[PDB]
Parts: sequence; structure tokens; C-alpha cells
Amino acid sequence: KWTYFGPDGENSWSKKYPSCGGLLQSPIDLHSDILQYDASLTPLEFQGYNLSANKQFLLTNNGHSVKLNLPSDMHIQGLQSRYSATQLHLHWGNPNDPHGSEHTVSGQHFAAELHIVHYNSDLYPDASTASNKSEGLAVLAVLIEMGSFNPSYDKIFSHLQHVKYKGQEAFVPGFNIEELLPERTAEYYRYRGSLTTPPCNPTVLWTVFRNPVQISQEQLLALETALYCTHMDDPSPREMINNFRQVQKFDERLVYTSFS
Amino acid sequence: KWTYFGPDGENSWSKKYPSCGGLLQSPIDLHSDILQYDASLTPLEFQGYNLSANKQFLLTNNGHSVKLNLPSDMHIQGLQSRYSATQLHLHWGNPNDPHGSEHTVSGQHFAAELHIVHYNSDLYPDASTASNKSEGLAVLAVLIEMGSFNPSYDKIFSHLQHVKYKGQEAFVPGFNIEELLPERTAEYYRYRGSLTTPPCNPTVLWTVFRNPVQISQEQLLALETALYCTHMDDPSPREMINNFRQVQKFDERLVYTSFSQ
Ligand SMILES: COC(=O)c1cc(S(N)(=O)=O)c(Cl)cc1S(=O)(=O)c1ccccc1
Ligand SMILES: COC(=O)c1cc(S(N)(=O)=O)c(Cl)cc1S(=O)(=O)c1ccccc1
Ligand SMILES: [Zn+2]
Repeated sequence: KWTYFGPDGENSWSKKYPSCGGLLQSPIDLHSDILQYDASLTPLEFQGYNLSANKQFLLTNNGHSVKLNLPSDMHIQGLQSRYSATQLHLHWGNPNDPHGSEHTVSGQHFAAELHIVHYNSDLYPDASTASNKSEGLAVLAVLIEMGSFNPSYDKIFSHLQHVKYKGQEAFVPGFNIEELLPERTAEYYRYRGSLTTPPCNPTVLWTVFRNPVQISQEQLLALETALYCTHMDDPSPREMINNFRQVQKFDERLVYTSFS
Repeated sequence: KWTYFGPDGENSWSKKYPSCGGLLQSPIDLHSDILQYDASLTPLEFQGYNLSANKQFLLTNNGHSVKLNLPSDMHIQGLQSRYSATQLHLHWGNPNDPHGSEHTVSGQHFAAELHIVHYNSDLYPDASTASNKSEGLAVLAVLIEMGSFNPSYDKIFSHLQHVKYKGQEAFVPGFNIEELLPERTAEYYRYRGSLTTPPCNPTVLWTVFRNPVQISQEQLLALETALYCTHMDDPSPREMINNFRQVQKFDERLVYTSFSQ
């Protein structure tokens, strides 16, 4: 019902998802002129991120990213409500232009970006119900650049080949999701914005960590090449690449920073 | 009708203008991974750009773009057909954020951008007809940075008050349009793209000069406060600001450079 390329790509999302042409759209360029230090931005606490080695979590290719389902006892402490985990997923570019983060910093893309989606569980029963509702969602965003090999990210990437096609799923044994976060998580950008995918609801409190993580060149290439958007049996396969949204105008608004 | 801000802004243009959601869209970010040197990109020659100072050229505000109309004797030599001029116009930001170029370079906006629109007059009678055909249009794009006062650009900016509102027109005396071009015009980026406004037809052969020109802070402020999208008598005035489109996905394209380095 939507893609990142061709006639169903992001300029057309607004036809069937009207919020994608509304206010508060993400992502955005985090550039120096709109940043404002805010002392009220205290460190978040990541509760229940150490997932039971004994539990298994569903990894799915639904056609737009790959998603790892997360349990609802996993949550962020430190916001105005408790926000419980629902899933994580990534965005990336392609081997010929490996710069596929959604947020940019001073106009520069990172190689990729991880999102850990949470919903307001003090108010709503599930992310679905939260997603179109006031204060419904909070996302943690990690920027990713090419560098040293990252064993923790491999705990997800080593499963990519089982979810190559739309509809495929694999079980992933629990691990400590906090290993996916960067150094100095107390340092972050914060703004009110939207889902970066349809239906683009303006209901997301964004936290983009200041510091990127690194993954190896081989890991990045595997991410960029492992997946397709199409079913195994589609005679016209489409690679899952460039699954990021272009930055949105962000006018007469600030991004708050927990650092100066 | 379409705008750069709010419910009728650029993520909604495709609802009325289908090409805005199709292939070959402009503008784009120019960055190393998609550039390729092409030694066949030889210099353009600018013919009949020195418009007589004793003649007059119509400037118009249609609510979307203020355009200086140009005579069809003005043309580019060097492309695969003669491309004759039709109009030039600008894109810019706003007083509190003078960063409104359409093309970006390595992720950064310039202060503004000049587009000099031409059409294939060997094949077509007018730009409107041309605008529906592959490579029917060629635009020269000049990136504009805040810097020194520019007397040549002032030959346009000094007239905007007579066209402050939609539906207004005024006459500008001829001057040498080549004065608006940067240094070393032989160095440019070339790619296949589209109109950056509705109806977004993918029918433009873009030439973006490598080097910017400078206009001053004061000239930027004047341009960002001079003009309205709306009629003089409209009870809901809208300033003509931030009239640039976000860069578009590349869709496998490369940009060809006439410079190697
Ligand atoms: C299709 O949706 C996604 O891909 C997505 C992506 C984002 S994202 N990329 O902004 O973090 C969020 Cl917050 C949440 C989700 S989502 O939780 O998957 C979702 C899906 C349908 C309706 C509501 C929410
Ligand atoms: C509404 O159009 C413009 O504003 C515009 C803008 C561009 S641009 N801003 O891509 O140079 C060109 Cl090439 C050409 C034009 S245009 O020549 O004005 C035009 C208008 C309607 C249909 C076809 C062409
Ligand atoms: Zn233009």
C-alpha cells in the first residue's frame, strides 16, 4: 500500500494517509541553529531491556523494514508517563550510497538508524490504540555509522537471512537490548514529531541519541543486501533498500538537547 | 491551491499533480557518492543574454513564483538543440532562516537559488508545449550565498515592490543576464530531472553551476520580505517565503560533472 520508490513512494503517502501531509512530520535535520540546551532533559532509565535468554522474540519482514517484537514489561522510565516497548526496526540506504539514516545532523546522513518504538502504557492498552492518540508514542533513535564490528547488533543481523522475504518470520532468543544503545545515553536530542512511515501520526516523542554506534562494513552491507520487500514467489522481486524518509521542513521550532 | 507550507504543502502536491509523485524529481542533494565526471560536458555559450537597456521585460507575480520574462532571441548554445529563454525566477528562505536554495551540496542549503528557464525552440513553439516533452526544458541553476552586495541581482530586486501581490506586473529595463552567472561557468553539474514546482513534469535537463554567487544580508532580507502569495485585497495574506522544495530521492540516477576535481 506504500513504498519508498516509484509511484507509491513518500510524495504519494498523503493520498491514503492524510497525516503524512499534516503537521509535526519527522524526520528532520538536527542542525546547529535550531538546537537549544534544556536542563530538564534528565537521563532516561531503560527497564526490562535485559530480555530473558529463555524467551524468544518474533522477527518479521512485513515488506517495509524488518521488525523485532518486544515484550511490554520492557519500558522507559523518566518521561511523563511510562512508555512500554513494542518493537524495534531499522532504516538504511544501499551499497552504492550507504547513507540511509532518517535524521541528519548538520545536513549529514549516517549509514543507518535503529528505532525502538514504545507506547504510553499508562493511557493505552497497545501501540495500535496509542498510535493515533495524544502522547501515544515515544521512539529511541540510534544513529549508526560504519566502523568496528558490533557483536550486539549481530544478535539481530545473524537472523536476517531467515526473514529475507515478505511474510517470513524467525524467532530470536532474548538478549540485552541496552547493548544496542550508544555511549553516553544521557546525551540526546528531543522533539515532538511523527511516525516516519505511514500513517505518519504526529504522536511521537523523539529521543535521538547524540552519539552514533558503529557496525562493520560487512554488517552494513549484509543489512543493505539481505532483505526484499516482496514475497518469495513474486516474479518481480524488489530489494529492501533506501527505506528512509527524506527530511521534513521544520520551521519556527526547536530541537532541545540534554547537552550544551 | 498549492503552497510550500501547511495542508497544501509539498507532501500533498501529488494529490492534484501526479507527476509530483512520479519519477525523475528535482531538486536533489549533490554529494560525492552520486557524482561522475563526464569529459563530454563541454562549455555552454550564452547568446543574446545582454538584453538592451532601452527595452523592457515583464516581471509578474502569479502567487507562486515571481518571474522575469525573457525574449526567445536569448538562448544557450552547446546543448543537443537550441534552448531559448522563457523566464527566470528565484527560491529563498525567510528572514530568520536565510537558507532556501532548492539544490543542496553535501547536505547544506545555500541562501537562495536562481533558475533561468529555457525551452527547446528547435522542436517546440513555446515553453508550455515543451514542458510536456522529454528534455523539453533546460534550466540553469545558480546557487546564491550570503556575501557581498550584488549590483546585478539588484537590477531584479529593486523592482519587486511593483509586484508585491498576486496578479501584479511591472517592467524591468534590460540588463546583461550573464552578470547573474558565477565564475567558471564551464564547471557544472548536469542531470535529468523535473520542475521543482507543480506540475513537477520530469522534463528538465538541469545544469547547476559549481560555484555560487553572493548577495548581501540586506538583499536577502529585502527579497524575503518583499513579496506575497496573495492578492492585495486578500483578507488572509500569505508571505512568499520558504518557497523551496525538499530534496528528492535519487531513484538510481547519477549527476554528471564537467569538472573532475
Ligand atoms: C508501519 O509502521 C512502522 O513502520 C512504524 C514506524 C515508526 S518510526 N520509523 O517513526 O519509529 C513508529 Cl514510531 C511506529 C511504527 S508501528 O508501531 O509499526 C505502527 C504501524 C501501524 C500503525 C501504527 C504504528
Ligand atoms: C509553475 O511552474 C514554475 O513555477 C516553473 C518552475 C520551474 S523550476 N522552479 O523547476 O525551474 C520550471 Cl523549469 C518551469 C516552471 S514554468 O515554466 O512556470 C511552468 C508552469 C506550468 C507548467 C509548466 C511549466
Ligand atoms: Zn525554480
